Amino acid sequence: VECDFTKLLSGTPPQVYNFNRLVFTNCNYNLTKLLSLFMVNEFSCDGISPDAIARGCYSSLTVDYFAYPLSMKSYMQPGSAGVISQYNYKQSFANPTCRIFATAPANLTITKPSSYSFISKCSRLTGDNSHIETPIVINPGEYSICKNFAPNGFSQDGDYFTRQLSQLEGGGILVGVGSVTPMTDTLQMGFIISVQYGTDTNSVCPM
Amino acid sequence: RKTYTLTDYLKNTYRLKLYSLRWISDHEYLYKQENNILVFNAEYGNSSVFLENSTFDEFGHSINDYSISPDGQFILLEYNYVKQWRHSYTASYDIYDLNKRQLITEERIPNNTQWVTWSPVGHKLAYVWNNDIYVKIEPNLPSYRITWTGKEDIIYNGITDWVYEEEVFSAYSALWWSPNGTFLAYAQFNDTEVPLIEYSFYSDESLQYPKTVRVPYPKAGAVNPTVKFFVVNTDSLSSVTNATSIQITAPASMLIGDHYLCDVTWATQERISLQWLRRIQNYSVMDICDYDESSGRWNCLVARQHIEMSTTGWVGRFRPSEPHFTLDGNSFYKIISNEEGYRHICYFQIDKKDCTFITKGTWEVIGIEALTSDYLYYISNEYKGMPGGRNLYKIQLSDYTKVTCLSCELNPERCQYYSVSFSKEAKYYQLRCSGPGLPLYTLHSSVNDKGLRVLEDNSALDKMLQNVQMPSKKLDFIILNETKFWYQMILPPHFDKSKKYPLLLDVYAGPCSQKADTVFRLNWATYLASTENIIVASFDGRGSGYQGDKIMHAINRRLGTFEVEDQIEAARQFSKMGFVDNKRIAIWGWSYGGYVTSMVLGSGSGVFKCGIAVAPVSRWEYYDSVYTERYMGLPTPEDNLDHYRNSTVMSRAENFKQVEYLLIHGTADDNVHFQQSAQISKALVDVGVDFQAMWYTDEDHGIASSTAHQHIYTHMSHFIKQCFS
Amino acid sequence: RKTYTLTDYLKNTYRLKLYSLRWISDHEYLYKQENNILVFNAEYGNSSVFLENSTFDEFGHSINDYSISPDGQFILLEYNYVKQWRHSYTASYDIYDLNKRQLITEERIPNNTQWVTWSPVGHKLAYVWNNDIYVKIEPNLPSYRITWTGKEDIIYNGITDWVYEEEVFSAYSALWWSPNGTFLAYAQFNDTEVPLIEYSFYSDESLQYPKTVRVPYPKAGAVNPTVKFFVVNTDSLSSVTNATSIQITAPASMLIGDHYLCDVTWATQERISLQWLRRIQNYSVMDICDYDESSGRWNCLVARQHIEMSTTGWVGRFRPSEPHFTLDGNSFYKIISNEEGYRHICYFQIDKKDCTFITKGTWEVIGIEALTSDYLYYISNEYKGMPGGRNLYKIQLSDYTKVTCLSCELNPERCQYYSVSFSKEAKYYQLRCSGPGLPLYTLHSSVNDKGLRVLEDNSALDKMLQNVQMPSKKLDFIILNETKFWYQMILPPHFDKSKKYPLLLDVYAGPCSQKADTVFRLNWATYLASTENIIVASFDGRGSGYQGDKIMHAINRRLGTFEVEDQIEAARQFSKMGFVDNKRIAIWGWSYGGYVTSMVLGSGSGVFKCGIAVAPVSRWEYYDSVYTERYMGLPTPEDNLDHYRNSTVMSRAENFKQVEYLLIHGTADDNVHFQQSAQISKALVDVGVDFQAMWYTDEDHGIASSTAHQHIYTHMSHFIKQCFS
Ligand SMILES: *[C@@H]1O[C@H](CO)[C@@H](O[C@@H]2O[C@H](CO)[C@@H](O)[C@H](O)[C@H]2NC(C)=O)[C@H](O)[C@H]1NC(C)=O
Ligand SMILES: *[C@@H]1O[C@H](CO)[C@@H](O[C@@H]2O[C@H](CO)[C@@H](O)[C@H](O)[C@H]2NC(C)=O)[C@H](O)[C@H]1NC(C)=O
Ligand SMILES: *[C@@H]1O[C@H](CO)[C@@H](O[C@@H]2O[C@H](CO)[C@@H](O)[C@H](O)[C@H]2NC(C)=O)[C@H](O)[C@H]1NC(C)=O
Ligand SMILES: *[C@@H]1O[C@H](CO)[C@@H](O)[C@H](O)[C@H]1NC(C)=O
Ligand SMILES: *[C@@H]1O[C@H](CO)[C@@H](O)[C@H](O)[C@H]1NC(C)=O
Ligand SMILES: *[C@@H]1O[C@H](CO)[C@@H](O)[C@H](O)[C@H]1NC(C)=O
Ligand SMILES: *[C@@H]1O[C@H](CO)[C@@H](O)[C@H](O)[C@H]1NC(C)=O
Ligand SMILES: *[C@@H]1O[C@H](CO)[C@@H](O)[C@H](O)[C@H]1NC(C)=O
Ligand SMILES: *[C@@H]1O[C@H](CO)[C@@H](O)[C@H](O)[C@H]1NC(C)=O
Ligand SMILES: *[C@@H]1O[C@H](CO)[C@@H](O)[C@H](O)[C@H]1NC(C)=O
Repeated sequence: VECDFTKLLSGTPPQVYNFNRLVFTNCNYNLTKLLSLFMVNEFSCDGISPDAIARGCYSSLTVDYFAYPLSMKSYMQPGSAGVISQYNYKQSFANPTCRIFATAPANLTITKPSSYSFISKCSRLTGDNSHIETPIVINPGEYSICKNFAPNGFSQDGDYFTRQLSQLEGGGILVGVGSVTPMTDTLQMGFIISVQYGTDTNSVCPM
Repeated sequence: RKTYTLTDYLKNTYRLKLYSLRWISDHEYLYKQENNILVFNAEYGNSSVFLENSTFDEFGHSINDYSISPDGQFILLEYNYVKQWRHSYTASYDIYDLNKRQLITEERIPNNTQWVTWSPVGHKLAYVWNNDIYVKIEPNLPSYRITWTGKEDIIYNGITDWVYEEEVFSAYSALWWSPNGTFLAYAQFNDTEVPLIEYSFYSDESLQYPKTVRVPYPKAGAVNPTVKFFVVNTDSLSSVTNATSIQITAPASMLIGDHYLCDVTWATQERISLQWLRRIQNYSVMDICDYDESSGRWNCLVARQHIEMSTTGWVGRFRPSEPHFTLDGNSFYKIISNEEGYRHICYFQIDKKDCTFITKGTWEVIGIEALTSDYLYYISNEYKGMPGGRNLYKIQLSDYTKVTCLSCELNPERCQYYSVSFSKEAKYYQLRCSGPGLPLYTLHSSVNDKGLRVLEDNSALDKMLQNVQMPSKKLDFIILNETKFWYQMILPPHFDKSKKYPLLLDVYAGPCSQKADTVFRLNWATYLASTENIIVASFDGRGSGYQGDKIMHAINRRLGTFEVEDQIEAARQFSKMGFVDNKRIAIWGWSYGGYVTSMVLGSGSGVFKCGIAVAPVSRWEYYDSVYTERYMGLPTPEDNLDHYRNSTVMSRAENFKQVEYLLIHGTADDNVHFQQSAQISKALVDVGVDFQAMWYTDEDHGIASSTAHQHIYTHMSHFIKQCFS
Repeated sequence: RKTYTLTDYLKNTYRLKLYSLRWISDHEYLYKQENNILVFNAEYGNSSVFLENSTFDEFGHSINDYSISPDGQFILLEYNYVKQWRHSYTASYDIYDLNKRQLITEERIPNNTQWVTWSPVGHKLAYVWNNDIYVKIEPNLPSYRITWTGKEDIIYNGITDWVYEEEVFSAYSALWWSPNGTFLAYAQFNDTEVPLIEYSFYSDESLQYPKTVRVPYPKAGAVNPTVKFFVVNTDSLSSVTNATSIQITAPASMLIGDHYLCDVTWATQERISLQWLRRIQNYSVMDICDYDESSGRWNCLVARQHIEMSTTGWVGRFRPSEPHFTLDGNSFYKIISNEEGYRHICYFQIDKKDCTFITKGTWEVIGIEALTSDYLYYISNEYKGMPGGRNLYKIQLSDYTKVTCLSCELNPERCQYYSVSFSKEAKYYQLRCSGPGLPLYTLHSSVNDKGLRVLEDNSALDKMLQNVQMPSKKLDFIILNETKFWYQMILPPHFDKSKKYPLLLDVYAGPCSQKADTVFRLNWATYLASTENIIVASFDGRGSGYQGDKIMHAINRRLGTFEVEDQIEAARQFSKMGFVDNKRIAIWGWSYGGYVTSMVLGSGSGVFKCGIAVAPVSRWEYYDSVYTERYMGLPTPEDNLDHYRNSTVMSRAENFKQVEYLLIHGTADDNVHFQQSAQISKALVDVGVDFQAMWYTDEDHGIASSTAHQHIYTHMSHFIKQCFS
């Protein structure tokens, strides 16, 4: 049994908000293969950070890969309150995880998306005249409520979407705005890997 | 003695001189004598020469206009001027160095360009050619391209389409420069789905097949153009890379439906203040956005949004007013309506929702002309409680209870209507007057409000007019059940209260319109009163705009109801006066005096003998969305379809049998289409009402061609003379 | 007594009864009484009900018209009639079986059908739907498609386009049936390169955006359509195989340039007579054109072509005439111009170039009505030397010297203007009368020339009109340097030559126009003469037809010179009579009459005081190619351009300062576009002339909708009474 790593570079990567959360159970993994396949631009794993996570055993392994421009690495660094960490994605420092960046040349089998996208404004309009605008921050590890307007990706920068949330969601209109960075010449990938210790279910182990 | 004849009017025999100047610096301005651009020194007035009369720059191309560079090293010369709409045109521009004396012949501005402007300081040009924006950092240097997505009649980059130009902006330019000129901010309008209006242009005796003119025109309730706002950094333009623009999105309270962009204003050199309007023009959000050096974007914060609601009607006199920021950029002064319903200046902080009104009373401020560090200058109709008079005041920013009138006691008998032009840094200002007497221009020093000199006294015209019989003018009020409503009468020469006089009643009756003010004029009414001995009265009923938000907002969602009955009651009140002949009473107006005239004649009152409707509005669903939806809402069965269908001229056609009607319209009209008059005429033919009609070929809304402007008034002055026997 | 009033004219208080019958055999015709279709035996007069008023059995659609199958076993029922042009329209049809009792619901004719016709013998139907021809052998059975190339405004299969329908064919049907109904001959048109005219048709009141009407309209000198001729054998049709249409190509004399098809006619059951004409309408060639049994093609010999030319003018009155073939088909009769210029009847043979004149004199033959094996029946203006009258004659084909007039002396002091309808085989004929008296219909026998009975003598109108004060009518001539030209005057009741009367000069002055005829009319001139005591005169000068080709062709290539001058001289000689008031003289027209009115009023003559020009012509380069290029040639510098520019109304706009001019035009006009008045108005404005205008929105050339028809004439009546005070 092996922890299939083909899926990370399979097909077109998604945007930052619509990440594909990933899980491994009772398998065998080799992070060095991913490191060799992808030329790493920056490496800032925090917490346990044993210069890598390829020797410890875990109950499960989580990957939160997305396609991100290297220009914006700072917003997703810890202790930021930018648009990315508010409406797009915030790293879950409550549990063992860390941060990985890389880029992809033409030698790889990966297909570039149309363009890089991220959410700029995700608000809740309430009150008569729809006047109070109350931003919806996102808890770490959770999809934004504004993801579903354009899951695959945003067409152009400056898209004004809208939806009326049900009484369960809290009520009021939900306005989502997306931003589109023009596509870079070379493709880039950003990974956030989460590792979880099993007290009595420590199955996933390195080869 | 003579009188004021139709020849004296159509030929401009008596011509009012102007004094138009351009403040290039804090103490110097550029007047223009015979053909010479002369630079004047404000404090002394000694007038050295800037450019001699020898204008053979292109040697044959007549220079339509010029635009000196802010630094003064270049002059922009325009020619080949072709007009499109009221504010639109295309021309050709050539630059001419003043440091050298050589016309620039390299990297020229293309022949058919729509709008060209200089930077506020320095020498940069931004021009719109074929719906695209170009920048020239140096006049003799190849241009840079910013927008590649411009198409004719679909997408406008840096210029406005018909509807925004006509109503939302009242200008053809949608590109704005930073106080440096570092950034250039422009708007993109998208007319993909707005329906087109098609009319015929015959265009010559030689053109065998008449042309069809197709304009993107949203009629009331139709699809409406979208807006995108971008800001581009001019200081980082290069040939190797196509330019990048940063888009600024509207606040999410505007993104839930359809919205406009009604104002753009720069606060600091890194802070732009955008101001949006919801399609139902009850709501408006003003957004202060700060350029972020690290991000490179423009962050529009939520805590700085200033929302203005109008519960009893639309917001703004015609659109929400612009801020007047301070030097620091952390506060601004804006004219908003107070609790009593009178529009006054209230002092805002950037990051605080509340503001503090600094002026109050039973009057309205019209504009904030200039904001000095220690003073604020504004135009108000406070003086003597006359809504039809404007004056200039200053208010101390340290103490708001110290207000001085800088233009109240200069010449009370001759000037009561003022407009000011302020120098840079507000150290000098020119007082342009058009009050009861002849216009009078003076220059003043702002240091201690000294009166320097009289630039233009209009003394030649005074001597010319001392030998003609000129009409008087009366400006008084009548009371309607509690309130004060102001009217005016152009009284004939040697007016006698015992004699009976015919009455013609000039109408606009537009929402937020002043028709009884103190401005001096020489127009068709002067002919009527002088030669024909006809009283030409104008009335301010409900819906007028400088008397409060209780008078102006009374016609909210009720166009054609109070505007029309107030004029009939005004005519009845005038008839109660001894001098008006009740049998000969007529009404007329230009398109909204036209709408109101048609509605008044088709009402069965019996007051008016006859009426002239010029380019009238017929049905409010034939008109553009920005104007009509402001005052009436959407033509849907939920919102206001009932009064959209109950306020038509056509459904009043059976009462036109007691009236004499003259219906005039230009067949190439783009604003109030020929469809209006065609559908009026069809509705009066279908019921058997006799009337007179006249079409003007190839003419737009404001019939202005010298031959046609001479023809229409000669036709109308014959119809009136036939009415009044 | 009372007088004819605008109420009596515009409401048709006094009506003329008409006996519209429809022959179906040698001795039976169908007349529609109250709602029943009757059958009358012509020898005795007894009647029987062919179809009782069961037309309400459908009850879902009102029956606009009906068409009985020639044998008499079916009938078509029109409904949903919609008018396109003067002759074009669309309607939906139903077939009612007159044999069982039952209305056919199997394979019904489509809703938006354009043309439908019955085969001359049998019950076969050919109809046009979406510019395509379908043939129904049996009404029960489905239809076989003939043409697959039909397209909207591009290819017209079996119907005419605008220009051919309006000028050339004067009909919407471009398909012809063989005498037995064996062959179906049709014409295909191609408007690919013909330029389009565009005008605004607004709507009823409830349309937000006006729509644009685009019609393929060739103007003088522009690209014309292209025509093709085909003949089909309908007996050999089958559902499995598409039909085969055999083209008949135009003769080599026509293929060199641009040509017209101007006539089709079936000589024998297998011999067609196509008549072609050139764009330079001086030269026409007829193609007596046969069918081969073995080949199946229509080879069409050169020895049987007949060339007609015109050195002085154009071929035909409005078109080349039509051959009246002999039964065997080896001979035919036709009206062509002699060496003296007058039009008379030629006996031709298909194989000989010469024709023999069987009629000759200083008169013309208006038409050949019936041709039998022993006699030829024709309508002529020979009697009394008056071109106004039209009586009926016959000639013995064996002895051409024997001429008998069948209608000269029937009722000489009451009938002088006759029309005749002939039964099949010319056994009985109905002589329609409209001359100097109330119309009179009578049925006659061809065997002995005896009056069987009086069908409709209009006896109730002769009793109603003895209570009204009715105008007279004068018809005489005036000599212009050698020649007598005929005029008419509708004199006021109780006319007295001692007193002076106004004069309105009704004008058409078109080429080949009879205006001083003998017909009895009840129209606006009857109003004017009866109520307003105005004289309404008409005159026939140079260019008027039916008096020879010297008068008719006098205006060749010089349209707008002799027509105008003859009208002015006629007005002068009227004014120099003892009963015309010199000051009050006017002139008006609806067409080429409007052109002549404008060019007479703006000529500086000084005779006239006033004038109305309804739907006038201004330039000949704005009008269609067929009409203008027949009388004026092409507008090219080498042929005729000096006179396409030198005879226009707008070139005389400075002479309108001496007259009062009313200009009326309907804004949706296909024939004489609104452009031609919209540029007269512009030229009048540009020079400073005050004129009165009026537009009738959505109205067409013949403003005839009831409300618009009353408005136009009440407006014109007011204008005339104002001119004459
Ligand atoms: C201007 O607006 C039109 C319509 O609002 C935009 O055209 C649309 O483009 C999207 C993009 O795929 C299509 O799915 C739609 O079908 C288009 N609508 C049409 C053609 O009516 C157009 O992109 C806009 N132009 C800009 C933003 O520059
Ligand atoms: C900047 O972007 C524009 C995008 O429109 C480029 O212009 C287009 O270039 C492509 C070639 O890749 C052409 O096929 C298009 O026709 C161009 N558009 C127009 C409107 O002409 C432009 O080349 C880019 N600039 C640079 C320096 O790369
Ligand atoms: C107005 O112009 C001055 C220079 O003429 C600008 O000064 C520089 O602005 C940039 C930002 O674009 C800063 O990064 C530099 O530090 C400034 N100082 C320099 C280059 O010496 C000034 O910022 C401009 N105002 C703006 C852009 O609002
Ligand atoms: C006016 O005079 C002052 C000195 O009195 C001089 O400095 C200034 O340049 C003069 N202005 C002009 C426009 O020449
Ligand atoms: C420009 O030069 C002088 C200025 O004093 C004078 O002749 C006139 O104003 C101008 N000359 C011409 C030819 O316009
Ligand atoms: C404008 O047109 C003229 C004449 O066609 C030409 O000489 C000139 O170079 C053009 N200028 C530009 C900037 O295209
Ligand atoms: C403005 O109009 C809308 C719709 O007519 C209404 O709901 C609202 O209460 C009005 N006032 C404000 C302040 O929005
Ligand atoms: C014509 O239209 C009517 C509806 O008005 C429909 O009932 C009928 O079937 C149609 N006839 C044909 C032949 O399509
Ligand atoms: C009609 O005309 C066009 C262009 O003149 C030509 O291409 C075509 O062959 C013609 N005939 C048709 C469409 O049957
Ligand atoms: C053109 O002018 C007059 C009238 O306009 C006409 O009589 C004359 O014969 C014409 N002459 C030429 C050279 O076309």
